[PDB]
Formats: sequence, C-alpha cells, structure tokens
Amino acid sequence: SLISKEELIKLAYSIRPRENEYKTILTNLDEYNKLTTNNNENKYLQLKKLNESIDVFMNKYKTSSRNRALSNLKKDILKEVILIKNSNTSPVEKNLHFVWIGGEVSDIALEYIKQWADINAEYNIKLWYDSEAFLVNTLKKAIVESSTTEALQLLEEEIQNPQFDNMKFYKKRMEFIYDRQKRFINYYKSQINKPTVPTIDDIIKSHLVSEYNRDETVLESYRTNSLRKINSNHGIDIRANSLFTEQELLNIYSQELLNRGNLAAASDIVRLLALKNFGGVYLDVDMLPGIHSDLFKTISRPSSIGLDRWEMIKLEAIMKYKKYINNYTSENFDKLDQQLKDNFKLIIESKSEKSEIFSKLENLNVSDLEIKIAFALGSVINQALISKQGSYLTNLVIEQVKNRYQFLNQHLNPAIESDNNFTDTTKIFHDSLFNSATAENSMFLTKIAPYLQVGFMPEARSTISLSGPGAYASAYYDFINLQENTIEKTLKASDLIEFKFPENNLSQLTEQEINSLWSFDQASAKYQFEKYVRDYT
Repeated sequence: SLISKEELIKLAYSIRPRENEYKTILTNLDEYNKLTTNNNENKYLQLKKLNESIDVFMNKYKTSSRNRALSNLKKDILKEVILIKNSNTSPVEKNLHFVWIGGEVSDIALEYIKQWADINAEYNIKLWYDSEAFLVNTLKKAIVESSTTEALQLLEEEIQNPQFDNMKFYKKRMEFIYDRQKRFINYYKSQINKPTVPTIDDIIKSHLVSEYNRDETVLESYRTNSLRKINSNHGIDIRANSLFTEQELLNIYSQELLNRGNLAAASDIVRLLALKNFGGVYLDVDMLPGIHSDLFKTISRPSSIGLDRWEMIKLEAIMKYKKYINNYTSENFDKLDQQLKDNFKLIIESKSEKSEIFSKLENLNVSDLEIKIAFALGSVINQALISKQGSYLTNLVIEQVKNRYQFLNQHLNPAIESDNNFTDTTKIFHDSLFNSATAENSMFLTKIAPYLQVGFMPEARSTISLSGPGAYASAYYDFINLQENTIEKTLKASDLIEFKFPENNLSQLTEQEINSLWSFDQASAKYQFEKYVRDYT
C-alpha cells in the first residue's frame, strides 16, 4: 500500500506552512489509499491525478524541502502502476482481426489466414475491409504509372548525363503525382454531396474511365469480385459495421484512403478501432502461427547462418514437406547441408497433424489496461497486437494518433487549401511546421515533413510517426509515466519488454513478411529507376 497521508506529512517536511498545492497532494494521496473500486482504470486514473498534483507542486516550488519526499513518492507511484497492471489478468477475447482494404484480398493472404483458422478453431476470424473502396489501389497505380512516364519525358535530356541524380526523377514525378491526386480529390469533393449519394468506388471508376482510359465493365467486374471474395472469406465491412463513431478518426482514415492513397496508414487506423471495439489479436496477413518450441530442438543452427535466417529456414522446411502454403520459397533451405535437410525432413514427416507443428494461442492472458505488441530489432512494430476490448492503452494509442494528426493537419491544411503545386505547397507546409519547433517535438517535425511523398519518394517514412509504431512507443511512455500525448520520449528496454507479444505465439519472419517490409531506401530507388528507364518508350 502506498504511504499514508500521515506518513507523507512526516517525510515531506518544510519550515513553511502547507501550501495549497501540497494540501491537494495529501488529499489525492488519501483518496487513492481509500479507494474501494475494483476497476483498474479507475485506480490508474486516481494515481495519475495524484502524480499530476505532485508535479504541479514541484514545478512551482522548485527548491521546496518537500521535494525529496515527493520525488520518492513519484518513484513509488511508478511501481504502483505496475502492481495494478500485474494485479489482474484474464484471457483476451478469442477474436483474430486481419485487415485488407483497397483492392482484392490476395490468395496468398487467405492461405496465411487459413493457418491461423486451422490451428485456432475456437477463435472468431474477422477480415476487415472497406465495401466502398476496392478501387483505391488501382487508382494509385494508375496515377504513379502515368506520372512516371511524364517525369521521364520531361527529364529525357538530363538523364543522358552519367552524373544524373535519380532524385530529380523522384522529385519531378512527385510533382505530377501530386497534381493527379489533386484532380481526383477535387472531382471526388464535387460529387460526394450529390443527391445520387455516390460511393468512393463509384467516383474512382468514373475518374478512371474518364482520365485513365479504363473500361467501366472491367473495373466493375473487379470491384464485385473483390467484394464477393472477401465476404466469402471472413469479411466484415467497416462501413456496414459502423466501426467509426468519431468523425475526427473517420477523417484521418479518409485522408489516408482517399487523398494520399496510403492503404498501410488506413489499415493502421482500422486495426486500432477493431481492437478497441472488440478486443482480441490483430495480425498482419503475413504473420504465421508460432512453431512448437521443441520441434527442432535437435537441429543446431550453423554458425554461418544468422538467427533471423534460421527462423526463415524452419518455415521453409515445414512448407517444403507439408506444403500447407503453396509455392513457399525454399531458397534458403535448399542451401543447407544434406544431413541437416534430411534431419528437417524426418522430424516434419514424422508429424501427422498440423497441430503437431504449429502451436495454439489458447488463453492469451492480459491486463485489461494494456496492449501487447510485436518487436523487431528491439523496437515495437504494429504487425501483431493483443488487447482486451476498450483497454486504456489501446485508447492511449488512438489518442496519440489523433494528437499527431491534429498537429500535422494544423500545418498541412492551410498549405493544401492554397491550391499551389507540389513544390509551393511543400514550402508553405514546411515554413509553418518548422516555425513550431521545440526541443520536445523537433524530431517529430522532421519525420512528418515529407508526409505528402510517403510511398512515392525514397526515405519518406512519416507513417511510423503518425499512425504506426511511433504512436505506440509514445503511448507506452504515457502509460508507464502517467502522462498524455508525449511526443519523442521512449521507455528503456526493461520497461518495454513486459508488453511484448509472446514469442512462442508468433512467426514474424515469413516469406510474405520479408517482401512486404519497407525497402524504399536510396538503393531501391536506383534499381526502380533503372527499370523505368529500361522500359521507357
């Protein structure tokens, strides 16, 4: 039990009469100690109220002799948060949530989902989609294809220089992309309020037929097949479900889905609302179940093969002899020495059920306050998540995302609404953005500065800091330190580790995972540019 009001009175001594702010601390402490509630969030919020009142005092009376005792109380409060979190756990809701928005769900994605379904038959599978937006990826590809050609045409003379910097290509192409996105967006805005009440796909189809030489019947067949396919495979529509109830969040989702065509960012929003509203486990479609821990304990990893590649090899081995997933790569497995291969084969073929190879989730016991997350390279990654319905931490991540977009949009909206070209819009946005820099936010600003070109130019990675892992990392800081909307503070490793998605419950290093991971550095830019120039007519 936290120290009593009477004990703090002893320790927090001063020649001075009790300050109002100190009386408030004592009341808040007493009221925490006297709580009869069994509600963990209620307890946490009272602790937060107390902690905040301590900071008010210490920041106002910076040389008070009470500060040593108050600082010690703050250290005890950090521990109390952990006691509350670990005081109670119970199994997460037996739901698996996947998301595929913006086009036809791939056969490969369905094969990966099937592994989870087969192994966890008692879990309810939801494959979230947007019933109005099956043509978003088609539109983005059309815009990028057209802009690539335009940029090569404009730059043809300059490209013959052996010292041509492909960044001029990516920059010029982004100018064409931005203008094409703007023409679509403005057309959308002119139509969306009509009494005919058109859908997003109605508008995309019209625009593609008008401006991109597409056939209406072909596009409609793709749209209806996409809808049938996803509904036949655990599909649940975000729109029919009314998953969004906050206009602010719907607007964030829409700015990614419609204005930017960033389906990854759109899915970042949907996965959070799915967990908030239903609870369970969120998985990217390239995640696979964990392999039984002892399955390959009798095979030793060669010194020449790294830890991650060895994980890849285990899955390659399984899929070579079981073929659960069709045409799975055997690239790394095939390079193994023959006795190792023979060894994998004996073990794998000795098993008769898939349940002898992959392990079940069973009960994933969590605190009702928390969210758990996958790690990659010691950092959180939102490709897999666990949370009970309505958890405080999931709500903190949502609050982080809202706060980050509010800041982004405060600076970006006036620039976009000026209706300038890409170059001038970017300058207006940046000038406003960087004039708001502080010691607290400066790296955040730098990370969101290239927002408009995410997905289209190398090294533009703003998503991480808006809807992705950065929002989660800051929410964990918020949780542990009883704060709200911190920006660039992060936990030490030992405070973060308790929130890790259990390793035995997840195979992250899959063939599709390795393909789908961000690679648009300067080296990939050069390779893509070579292929563009090669294919240029």
